[PDB]
Amino acid sequence: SLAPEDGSHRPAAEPTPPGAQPTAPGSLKAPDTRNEKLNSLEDVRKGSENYALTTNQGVRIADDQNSLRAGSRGPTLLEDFILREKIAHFDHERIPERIVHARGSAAHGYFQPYKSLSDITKADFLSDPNKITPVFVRFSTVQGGAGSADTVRDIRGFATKFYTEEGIFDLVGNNTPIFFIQDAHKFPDFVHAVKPEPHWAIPQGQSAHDTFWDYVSLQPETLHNVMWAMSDRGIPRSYRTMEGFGIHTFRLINAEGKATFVRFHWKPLAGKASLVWDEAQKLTGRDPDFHRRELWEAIEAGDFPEYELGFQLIPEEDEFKFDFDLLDPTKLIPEELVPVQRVGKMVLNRNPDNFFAENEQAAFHPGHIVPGLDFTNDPLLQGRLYSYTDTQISRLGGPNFHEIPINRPTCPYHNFQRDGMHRMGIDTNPANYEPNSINDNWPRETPPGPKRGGFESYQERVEGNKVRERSPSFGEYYSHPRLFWLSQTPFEQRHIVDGFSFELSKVVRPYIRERVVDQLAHIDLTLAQAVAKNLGIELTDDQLNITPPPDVNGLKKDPSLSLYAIPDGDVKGRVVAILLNDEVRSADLLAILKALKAKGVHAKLLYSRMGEVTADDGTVLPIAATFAGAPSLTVDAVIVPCGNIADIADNGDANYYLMEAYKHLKPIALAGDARKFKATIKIADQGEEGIVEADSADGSFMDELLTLMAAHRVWSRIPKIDKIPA
Amino acid sequence: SLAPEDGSHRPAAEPTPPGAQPTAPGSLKAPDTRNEKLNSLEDVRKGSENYALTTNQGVRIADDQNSLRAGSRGPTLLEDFILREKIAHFDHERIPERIVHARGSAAHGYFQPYKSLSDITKADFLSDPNKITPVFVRFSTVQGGAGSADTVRDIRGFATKFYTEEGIFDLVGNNTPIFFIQDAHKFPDFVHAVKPEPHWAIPQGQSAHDTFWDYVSLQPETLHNVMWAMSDRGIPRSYRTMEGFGIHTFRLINAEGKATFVRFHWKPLAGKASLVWDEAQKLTGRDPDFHRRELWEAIEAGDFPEYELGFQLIPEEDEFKFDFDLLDPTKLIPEELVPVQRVGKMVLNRNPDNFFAENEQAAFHPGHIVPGLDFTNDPLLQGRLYSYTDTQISRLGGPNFHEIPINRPTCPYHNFQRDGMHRMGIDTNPANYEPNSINDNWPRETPPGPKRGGFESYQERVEGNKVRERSPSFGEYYSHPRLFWLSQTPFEQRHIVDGFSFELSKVVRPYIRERVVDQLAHIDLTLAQAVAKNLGIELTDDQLNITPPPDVNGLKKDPSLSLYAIPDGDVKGRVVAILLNDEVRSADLLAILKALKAKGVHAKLLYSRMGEVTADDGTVLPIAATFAGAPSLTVDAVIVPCGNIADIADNGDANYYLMEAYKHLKPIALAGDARKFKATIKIADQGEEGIVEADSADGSFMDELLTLMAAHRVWSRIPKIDKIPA
Amino acid sequence: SLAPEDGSHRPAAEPTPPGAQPTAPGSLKAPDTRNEKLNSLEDVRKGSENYALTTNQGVRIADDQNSLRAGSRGPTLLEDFILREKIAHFDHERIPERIVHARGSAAHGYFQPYKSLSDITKADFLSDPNKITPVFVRFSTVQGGAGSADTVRDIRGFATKFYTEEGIFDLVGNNTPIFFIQDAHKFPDFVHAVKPEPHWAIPQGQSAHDTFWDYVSLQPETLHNVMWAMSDRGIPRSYRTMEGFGIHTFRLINAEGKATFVRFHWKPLAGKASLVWDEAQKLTGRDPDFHRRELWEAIEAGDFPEYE
Amino acid sequence: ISRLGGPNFHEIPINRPTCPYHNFQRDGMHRMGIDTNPANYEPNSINDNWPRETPPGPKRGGFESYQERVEGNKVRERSPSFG
Ligand code: HEM
Ligand code: HEM
Ligand code: HEM
Repeated sequence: SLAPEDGSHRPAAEPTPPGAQPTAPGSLKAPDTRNEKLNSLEDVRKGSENYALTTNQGVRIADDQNSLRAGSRGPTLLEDFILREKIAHFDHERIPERIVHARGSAAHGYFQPYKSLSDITKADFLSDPNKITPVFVRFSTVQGGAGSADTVRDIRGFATKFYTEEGIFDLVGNNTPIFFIQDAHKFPDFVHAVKPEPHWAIPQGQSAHDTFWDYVSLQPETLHNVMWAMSDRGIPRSYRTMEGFGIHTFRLINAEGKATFVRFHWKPLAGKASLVWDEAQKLTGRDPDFHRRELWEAIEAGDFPEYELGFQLIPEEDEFKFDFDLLDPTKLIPEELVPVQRVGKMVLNRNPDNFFAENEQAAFHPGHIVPGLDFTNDPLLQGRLYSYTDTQISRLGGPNFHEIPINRPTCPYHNFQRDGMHRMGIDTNPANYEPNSINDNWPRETPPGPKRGGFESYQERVEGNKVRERSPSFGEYYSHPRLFWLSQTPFEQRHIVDGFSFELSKVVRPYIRERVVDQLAHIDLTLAQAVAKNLGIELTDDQLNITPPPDVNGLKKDPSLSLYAIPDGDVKGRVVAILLNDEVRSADLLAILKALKAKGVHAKLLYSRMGEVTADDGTVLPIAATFAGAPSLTVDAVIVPCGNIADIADNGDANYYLMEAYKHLKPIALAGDARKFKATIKIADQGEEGIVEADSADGSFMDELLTLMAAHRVWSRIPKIDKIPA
Repeated sequence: SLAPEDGSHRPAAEPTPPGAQPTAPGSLKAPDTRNEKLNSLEDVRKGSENYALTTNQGVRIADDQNSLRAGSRGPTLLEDFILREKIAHFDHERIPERIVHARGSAAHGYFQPYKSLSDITKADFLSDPNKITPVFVRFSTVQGGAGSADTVRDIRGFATKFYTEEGIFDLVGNNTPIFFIQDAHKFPDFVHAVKPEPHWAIPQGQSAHDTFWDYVSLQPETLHNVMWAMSDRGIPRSYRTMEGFGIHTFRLINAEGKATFVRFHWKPLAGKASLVWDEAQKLTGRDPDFHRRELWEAIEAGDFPEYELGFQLIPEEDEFKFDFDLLDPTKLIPEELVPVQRVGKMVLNRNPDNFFAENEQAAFHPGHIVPGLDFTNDPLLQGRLYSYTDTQISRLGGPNFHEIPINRPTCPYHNFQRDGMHRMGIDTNPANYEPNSINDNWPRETPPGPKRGGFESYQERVEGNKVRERSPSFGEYYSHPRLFWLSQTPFEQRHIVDGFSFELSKVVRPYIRERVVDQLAHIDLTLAQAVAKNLGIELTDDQLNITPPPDVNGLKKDPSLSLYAIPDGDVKGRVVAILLNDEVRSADLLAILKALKAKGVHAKLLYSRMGEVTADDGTVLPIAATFAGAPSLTVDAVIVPCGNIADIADNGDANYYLMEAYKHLKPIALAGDARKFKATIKIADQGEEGIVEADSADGSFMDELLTLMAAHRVWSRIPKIDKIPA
Repeated sequence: SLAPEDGSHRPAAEPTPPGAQPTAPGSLKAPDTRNEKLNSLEDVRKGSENYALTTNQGVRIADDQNSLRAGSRGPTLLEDFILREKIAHFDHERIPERIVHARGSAAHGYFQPYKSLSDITKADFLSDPNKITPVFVRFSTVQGGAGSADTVRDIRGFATKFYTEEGIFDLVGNNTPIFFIQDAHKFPDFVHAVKPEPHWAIPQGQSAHDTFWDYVSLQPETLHNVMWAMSDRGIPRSYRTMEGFGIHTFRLINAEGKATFVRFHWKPLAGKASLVWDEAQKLTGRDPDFHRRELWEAIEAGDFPEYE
Repeated sequence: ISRLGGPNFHEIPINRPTCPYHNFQRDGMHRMGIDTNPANYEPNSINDNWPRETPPGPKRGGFESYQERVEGNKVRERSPSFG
């Protein structure tokens, strides 16, 4: 026995707040959390306690510390079959990462609709409010490798596998409502442009390099999703606090055969929230696993990620009623024109057991639809349908990837396909072809119908010649970027200007910067001028005279495009740092922890060393991390309770911790003699909105802090932060 | 419904003789047959009846006859995900075949020992006569591809996977007691020499070409196994009528630590039986699947392949008591010197359900041993230990090939190995390393002991310098080929000579045939001269004067080396052709069938067309095949009953049937006017040994025939067959 | 005419200091720097300028901007073999990364001995001071993926392929003179313990987690290389300013058959230098490619990495 | 791609074109060709957009599909003319 006698090696199998217990595989942390898919994986879960160590052939091993050798200082012998199996398996551990979205984090959960949608769709998972569909969801960045950092500036993926009773449906979306390009033929060009450059394989996780901006300057259709990327949408706080979108128009098909166009939305019930760029960039260094960690720890705490599925629905007869093409995936459908109808709720409530087996090997593909859905001719969706099956057979080693446990349907699947590498299913059917008489033609085709029917495509009319040509209706590139720009708050605009300015400053060939600023002048002259000033570029008179693009169907703005213009804050699952001293005022700590607990906000107790400190009343406080070990970047607000403030008053790291949190617009709360830290961040005696201060930490102090936290950041401080050296 | 109304599409789920029903997947044919391994596969067996046809994602298919197109004469659309999945799976069905032994045929069964062998081995599967161990056995040729023919001249593999309670043990043997080469380093050279030549990839399934005999002529260590391959051992009648051998000396280790050297044997309880060359060669054309078919039909009829495991046991202190090295795999241990001790019985009693999932994907490797067994320094075994794991991860797609269902142990297996392509097991252990405290060090090592202990290698002494050198004790190449030659009957020796003469005739470079005749002259002069005569080569005076090699430990023959010197016939499961006419005498047929039934001998009723014929007394006789359709090659004897003989007397195919059977030494029985056929095979009026004849088919006509079948072939006919034009 | 008319898109083919010009493929930046290995690769180098765009089967492409569809707003057709080949190649670009040392940066160069070592070794590449051996060198971290950060705290790999006249010799070393473990049987245990933990796959590029220190606390043989990793050896300023070591004792064999034990070293002629931890950890965020970049730009500037 | 080990099967010597072939496709298992293009995407400025598209024409032109007229609904249906 190498475990400690006290049992402290094993985390409690109950919900616990971040940092309170070591994290664990999902089935051991939350063994009572079940759904049909989770249960179905029991055939392949493998335990360990009380079992002997063996080879993969079942032979017990006596000595797992040594190779077999001729004498104990002799050569290793070829007959050591136990060493060679162990080292061969290790030698073959890695598989290819995904070509894009290689970096991602996943969890299990469940979905149910609010009401039956049978009037618009015959899909079975949308038919009954009390029929629950398991899901597995992977969130991702796009450009970086599987070992890249989480809080980069990038688009994020949001892929949901729904294990329905009529097949797997994969809704493979991103966190912005449009993509960069119009036709899948260009996907390798765009991805190669954004990815590390091919001579030296730099930069990882960043679009701030010449080839990406070269492509953008030469392909104005990219500008819309570039605007989203350069805004704070490119730097979410958490995968719990971003939107999701399917991007393409799809179809819903009901039992009477009617097609309705649909775009898919996920609304985060925790609200929309993003980092600021200096925080995000520094956090890729202090904790490159911040989003993976925060997601796993939110589910271990019971702060399950919840999202509302929503549909924008457009009747068939209204296909051409907008000033943009519904099938153009560089155009969004403004919610002021077509509202999102609430459809159902998805809750992620258990982490996987083994990241490689369940997350790395999962395969999501947007051609996996079910009866009641269909595609459209969007030319980027069309080409996606070829790529996901093709790449998943390369990455997962052959055509039986649907038999890898995470990807298996929970509903029946039977057909005449056979063989392939690592075939697990042993078919007993005498026939491997149809039509057959020798098995009375089973398994059999099923006619389409209202429920449980075979799939039939909606009989869309196709009229045209065989052409490689872009629809002229797709040839407008600046109106949607402008609508997005005008819908942002002033601080969000400033952050967009700063994102383009920072990125193009890293473009070494100056003419590319100039060409991008010329594109920006076709969107908005105020944006283009503000970027140009930061680049040392002066717009020409012709640039100053470019006519702005038209409004989008009369809209001058749509506030649903902003992260912050409409309040939607939720503090449950956020975290505060509490900076301890060696004689903390216990009464402050009581009041602080009670008010945080009432709102579901977690706390991390920090100090200048690890171990414990004792409060004024004898209470022994364990320290979660040092001020340098868990920087302000990792929390949403900072509280300094009273005590022996002289202990930490001259500590550089405690002072910096407040300066960094202040620069990054976080609420700060100072009780009693902790108000002496007002001098590090230059707060006048009268106080400042976003700094909470009082003689002690009481009801009123904590309510004011929590109100600031519900607004996420203190935007009004922005003019005060350029002078702080942090 | 496409099945016929009378149900005649479905084979009866009970034992039936070959030809009486269509063959079927083993769990449908014999649902009541079970063992622990067959039970454990049930979780991956897939049915078919009454299920809908789906994609692999579980979506029901409505039209499995057509691609999606724009108009019914239009182009196929990329959005047809059901076509693309079905075609992608088909496109990736094949996996690499095995480098050697690619052609092979397998079945499930069980093994039990006759008594506990605990005094000599602590192997669990040999510890208790009530302990039943499931097996899976694959028999194979060596040189040809998976789609080559079965009845070629080649060595045969005989590989047994024992699913024990202490691990998988794979006994990976062949049907001769030695191999061609001494050191594994030469295996690619020898296999490249026997395989199809590299410019043009000819010939398939044949050693009769220049490179093979070039190698043989230059590597006299090969001559021992070459003698076996050129004997009728190279052309077995069935996998059920051949011996098996582990070849190498291995060790048994008992609970007290004592090592005993062992060589493994399988004794066919159906007896030893081979074809003759002209019959085998022609049968590769008439039925290239003959041995696969015979094995599967024997198991469907209940003629289960049975084999007795036996051990030759040599004490450690007798290592050097022989004229040859125990560790040299080109030497056999004569049974006259060290008897085979009977160990237990293996019965093969169920066919697979799916050939590719269970046969093609099975992986046997001789390094898979269990506590109670160990290796020796045989330098061909030593290098095998590297090859099998290496090649199986290449062929089966990654390091998780033990999770393919046929390969999985039935006993527990738990370790710290993770990931790899196709990973099925989902580990819940918090640790993936040891030593660990975080899971209290589980799964844990187990010390060696008398049962259920960890594996520990026997502490053999090693002393010598690091050298690439053959042991001088291995440098004797001719004594064991001579012992084999002298142990054969005179007709077995004729067929050896004819095997070398035919194969060397197909070597285009004459000097290679001369060099191989020179090697034969070092084994035995009568052999050498008889082959030389057939090649037009004259021995030199010096060749006529080479001194024969020494006897082996005083032996000038060992009759256990001969197929036929000691009768071990068994007629059960053999087959007779019955040549019908349009008015058969029914009393003849009743007697024939009743006597054959009583000895478990099958029959096939042949005619000049399919359908039925009617007997003298009105009995309707169903025809199994035409004369041309089921040639004499495929049966053990031929019976022609009386009746309207004029119906078939001038039928070329019926006369030819008897001439082929006659040439190949098969018993032939002629009743009543069927005696007219004596003229086509030139039999005298007074008869000859091997031709049974009488006014009717009984009293003793069937006993006489069945006695001839017990002796397999009519060797005394040999001098008569050269005159027959067949 | 997408290039600027002033030609400022193309870097000068002469040594230039970091940042002065866009970086480029070696054969375009320094066409006149040659060695026998670099010359032998000319058979497979592919240019681009002035050539038509083609499929991999050599068919010229007319419109690389659009898929073939029935009507310009219609469905994409299966017959579009140009789109299918281009997206099939893209779909299969990635190969598995190295199980360890997945993150690395490499360059070409050459080796010459100072004098003949025929007295102690018959290795042909050490037999003559005028015999130049081309090399290719890869420097690496150990634990993180290929897309992890360069200035982590970790051991570094220093692998040199010598293309000799009597065969390839690979000297596969690290930047500290010992390893963490004694017997290869334990290498999957130790690597599993330092790698991201298996439930959640955290942390990347760091040994600062429970399983690593669990293994170290139970296997005191690891403490010597742990000391080196916790020192500033674990955070080099550049691959140019660290030492290299083969770690193991090997043998040299001379023509007379005498064996001498040897351990191999590389001394950085630019000196030894390391970062400090707060700087290295921050730099993993501000520039995760800092060591790859610095090596590439040192070579483009003429500040060639040299090692003895 | 399954049978020959990856997407560079056209680099296996028997399958190589004898005419020029140049494009922006990169990587894949057993990649033989070492591309020197600064660009691996188009449109690009950094290599003056090379290698470049070629319009269709009477000789040495790029490939353009014959502009067949397609009219019909999306159906899984066999032409009656094939019955
Ligand atoms: C609306 C535009 C797109 C969206 C929203 C989208 C979204 C995503 C997401 C979220 C993933 C990762 C799924 C996971 O977590 O495993 C992914 C993977 C992938 N995507 Fe897309 N993508 C789009 C366009 C495309 C295009 C145009 C292509 C190629 C024609 C493409 C090819 C791929 C490939 C090859 C993968 C890797 C899939 C795997 O290995 O399993 N994507 N995409
Ligand atoms: C006593 C000498 C040998 C015996 C009795 C023997 C027997 C066998 C048999 C029976 C199989 C087929 C197993 C099955 O049915 O799947 C086989 C496969 C094979 N043998 Fe051996 N063999 C011998 C020597 C060697 C040597 C010396 C090497 C290489 C060092 C070797 C390499 C292989 C390879 C690579 C396979 C294919 C295995 C697979 O793909 O799963 N064999 N051998
Ligand atoms: C002195 C101890 C060791 C040193 C100095 C060392 C050094 C290295 C270096 C420098 C690399 C990267 C080569 C490159 O740049 O591609 C490498 C890769 C590797 N090492 Fe070692 N290593 C050590 C021990 C081990 C052990 C004990 C094993 C396994 C028994 C091992 C297995 C590997 C593997 C599997 C790779 C990836 C190779 C590839 O994919 O090409 N290493 N090691």
